[PDB]
Amino acid sequence: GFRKMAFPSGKVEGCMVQVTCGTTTLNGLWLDDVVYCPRHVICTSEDMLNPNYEDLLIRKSNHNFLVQAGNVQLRVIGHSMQNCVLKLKVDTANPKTPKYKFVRIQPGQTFSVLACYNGSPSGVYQCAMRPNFTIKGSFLNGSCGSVGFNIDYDCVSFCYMHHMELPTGVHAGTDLEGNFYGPFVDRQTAQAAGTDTTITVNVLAWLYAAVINGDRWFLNRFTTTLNDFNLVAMKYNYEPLTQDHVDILGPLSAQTGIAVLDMCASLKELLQNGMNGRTILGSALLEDEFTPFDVVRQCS
Amino acid sequence: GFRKMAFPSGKVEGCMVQVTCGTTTLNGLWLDDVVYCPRHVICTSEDMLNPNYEDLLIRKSNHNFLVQAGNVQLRVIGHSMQNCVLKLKVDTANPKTPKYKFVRIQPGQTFSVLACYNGSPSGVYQCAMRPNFTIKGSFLNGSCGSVGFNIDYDCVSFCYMHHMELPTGVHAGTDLEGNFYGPFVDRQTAQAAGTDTTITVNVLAWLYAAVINGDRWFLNRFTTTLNDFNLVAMKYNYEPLTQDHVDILGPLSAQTGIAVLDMCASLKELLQNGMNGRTILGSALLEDEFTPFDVVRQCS
Repeated sequence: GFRKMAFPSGKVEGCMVQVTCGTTTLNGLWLDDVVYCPRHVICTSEDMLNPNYEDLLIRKSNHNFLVQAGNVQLRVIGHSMQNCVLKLKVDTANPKTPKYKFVRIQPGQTFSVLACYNGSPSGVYQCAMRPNFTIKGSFLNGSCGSVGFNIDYDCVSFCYMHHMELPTGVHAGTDLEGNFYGPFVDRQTAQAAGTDTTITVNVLAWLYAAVINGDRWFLNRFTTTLNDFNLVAMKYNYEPLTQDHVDILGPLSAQTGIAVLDMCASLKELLQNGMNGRTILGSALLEDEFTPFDVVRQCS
Repeated sequence: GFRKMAFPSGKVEGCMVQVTCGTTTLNGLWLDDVVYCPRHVICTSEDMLNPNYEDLLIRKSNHNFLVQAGNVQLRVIGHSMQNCVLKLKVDTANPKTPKYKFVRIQPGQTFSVLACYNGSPSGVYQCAMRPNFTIKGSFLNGSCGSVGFNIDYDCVSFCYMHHMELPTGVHAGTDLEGNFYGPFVDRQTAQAAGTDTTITVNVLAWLYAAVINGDRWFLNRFTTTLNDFNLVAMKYNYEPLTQDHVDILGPLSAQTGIAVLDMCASLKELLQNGMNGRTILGSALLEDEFTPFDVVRQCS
């Protein structure tokens, strides 16, 4: 009904390379003359259990990193480690380097992931950073190093790089500076993610998208306050709604003629009574990976 | 849980242009020196009610078609009409023309749509041609001319071009030769699409993807025949399952150890009893826009 839309992947496709060290092959990000990759490419399957990356990196040479961009084989002329991201300096400046920034997103924000395997793009899809800093995406073997990004009018804002898949099936990664999102570490260990919650401001924006597209059955004639909505939202493991969230939902409220607190009263009834066998925008569940900015970008 | 994945849009991004004739602006496909666009760009809002395209095209000149590719303004040196697609011949060969084919897909098959507005790519998403030859996608004003495609190892198989949005909210289009999918015509009229049905072979492939990812609760210990499954599927408006569909599901059956007719018995119980408040791959509804080839491409 209202489809998840990913950013055009053209600017990022010309930056994906294949990085191999021993038996381990993953993906890398080829900005001007720097190939960014997860630092655990230097780790054997045994080393991942308790790696000492500083001692492991010293054991490594430039010739131990085989980098390939399509067919062109790139020659590493240096390697340095930012916190958990390896930086392999190459002889060749990427002639397809776009205008880019390195940003660290907040929990609840969305981004597009260019899933690639052994350096070649396979697909693109829209993600959302869960409140517990995990990603429910599709990452196979060979998927490590694939990056998440947003695009602002000519600029690619790189926001995420996939690093590990937790034993619970969820995925964890870092920003392009090597800092992990959440309490996770690049070590093959039992790591517990926090209690995940539903992004409340995203559900409200998705409900506004339903009203814009003619799906209006869930609108009611009860109202609520921000205080009393939250005490209901906390019971259903929904994130607390702030006045900042009410402010970001402003443009959608003016377009539909439905106050933000009026839509929250609609959401409160949906949480307490369910859907009663009906659907919203073709969905039987409440969707929470559409930010308010994602909705206004599609429903302009 | 198991995400819809769209093809990388890089090869198609370098072919999208903006075509304007009067007040009407839509998107065009710039292959070597040919800009493909819906022929109703020559129609005013009044002309769309009952257009005579042959008489309307004669009234038009080369200088009435303003084509823009980013900033470069392309000079039309000729216009010809394939059945419902306008072909504007330009002075400049597109230097970003990829290897491409023109294909006409079957109902139930999937493809990626590069949604663009006034010639500039805005997003990409995965579609499926409904059995009634409609598309439930996201097409705004300025969305006309955006193309659907698949990629086979270096080749872009263009399969669809958006033309109209029916009064019922669903979308209709043509192949790249100008032949409409379904009984629809490029005229602003009341047009009824057929009774839509669920793509049964796609639901079965999606159930195999659930088994591959550990979601196994729906597997049961009843069996069925292809004849007796269909007589249940016809009641729930599901497409009839053929032996060809059973053959395409072969690779997924061997990987999971579940016979195709065994999975159909699982689907029969889901149709008759429902989900009973549970989910499959994070979904409360049965998903039918994953072809068997889409599943094996993600679950390799």
